[PDB]
Amino acid sequence: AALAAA
Amino acid sequence: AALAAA
Amino acid sequence: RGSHMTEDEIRKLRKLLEEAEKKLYKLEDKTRRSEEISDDPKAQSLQLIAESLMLIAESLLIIAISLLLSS
Amino acid sequence: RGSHMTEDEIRKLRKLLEEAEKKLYKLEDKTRRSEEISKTDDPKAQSLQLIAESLMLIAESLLIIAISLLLS
Amino acid sequence: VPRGSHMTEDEIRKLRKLLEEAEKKLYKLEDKTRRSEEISKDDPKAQSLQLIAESLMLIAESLLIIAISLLLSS
Amino acid sequence: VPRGSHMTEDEIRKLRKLLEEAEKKLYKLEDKTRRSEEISKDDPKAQSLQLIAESLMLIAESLLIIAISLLLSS
Amino acid sequence: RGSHMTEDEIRKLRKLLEEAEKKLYKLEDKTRRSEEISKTDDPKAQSLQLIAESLMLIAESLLIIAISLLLS
Amino acid sequence: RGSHMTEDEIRKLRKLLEEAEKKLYKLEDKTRRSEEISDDPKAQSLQLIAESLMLIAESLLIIAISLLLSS
Repeated sequence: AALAAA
Repeated sequence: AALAAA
Repeated sequence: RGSHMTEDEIRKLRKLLEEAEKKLYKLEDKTRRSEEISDDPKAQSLQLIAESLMLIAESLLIIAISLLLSS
Repeated sequence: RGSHMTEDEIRKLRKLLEEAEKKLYKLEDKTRRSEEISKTDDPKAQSLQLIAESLMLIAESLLIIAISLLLS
Repeated sequence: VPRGSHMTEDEIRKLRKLLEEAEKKLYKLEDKTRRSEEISKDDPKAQSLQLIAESLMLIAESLLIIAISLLLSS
Repeated sequence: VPRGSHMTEDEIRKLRKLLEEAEKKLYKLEDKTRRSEEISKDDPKAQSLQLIAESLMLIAESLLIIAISLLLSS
Repeated sequence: RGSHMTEDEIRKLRKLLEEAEKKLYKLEDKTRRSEEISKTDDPKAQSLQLIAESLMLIAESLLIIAISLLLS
Repeated sequence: RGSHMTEDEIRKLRKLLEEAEKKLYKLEDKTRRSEEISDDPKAQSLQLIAESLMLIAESLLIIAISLLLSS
């Protein structure tokens, strides 16, 4: 439920 | 609002 | 291999969406009438809530059609 | 090794979707009967009835959305 | 978004039509909700019902934007 | 569905965790709604409120299936 | 010739999304104030208040969904 | 060219989703308490409606995370 993306 | 697909 | 659906099934889902749109229109006319027959902030609020839900149903029917005809 | 959705998994979600469509039908019939027995004494009651009927349409559209997303 | 729509162009005309109709309805509805907000009621139930309507207006707004993006990407 | 997920595997573990928790909650909730359905009330308002809850149970169910499909396709 | 979404179109939908996020913030603050002035005399009132607060969370999630779908 | 989003923006959207999940949990605890403090079919119905909406918010937060981290 916690992440980064690009 | 009325169509067919496949 | 992304999508794997029978053409007849997708055609019947389009029908069910159409029938639900008709139901929606009759519902919006029913609400126009019942709203037009009517000083209470609660009653007015419930009326606004119903109108909102009709709008939500409209957008979800359009979303359901778009998602269906791109599958 | 693994795979997105096992064919049996998409089948088992399709099962629950079937159960939910059947239930939805029973709910819309129940709401129908309430529709004919309904009362015309308070616009609040009419509004609540319209709210429920609207939510049945929302649930209907969301079940079709769930089918389209699942069979993709 | 990407291309590749797979449905009737005729529907894509008419769904934009109904989405626009729904935006008109929404604007008139937010006007009615605004008016109701300032025009009268000192009750926790009344305040809550109004907040519920005001919230649903936003849900309808965001779903209209979702339906637009999905329509012109699909 | 296709592959290509682009997020943390750790989140994909925990989102399945919370989705399952939400299915448990839903089942217990449909039990409570069922019980309430047969356990007591002859009022158009009462009937309508119950139908509203019963409908929202289905909306929650379909959204859980949507969240599952989106989770394992994304 | 044509194109899915003109960059200005996605920009103009982003505009409306910005307006809706700002409004949402004002609504959640309004609900907060109602939260502290609230009354504890009826569970019905408490339920309505929880219903509104829940709907603010739903609207929040749907606005983020609209951003993710739009910027795709 | 499908997606074109700044990494920092997507990171801040993940934060906003996290904060909304915390709010949700506090809301579900608030409801557990208030529900547990309480014979009316309407009041029970409103309570069930709130519980449903909490579930709906849970699923939409999970959907928002999934859609965000695949963009």
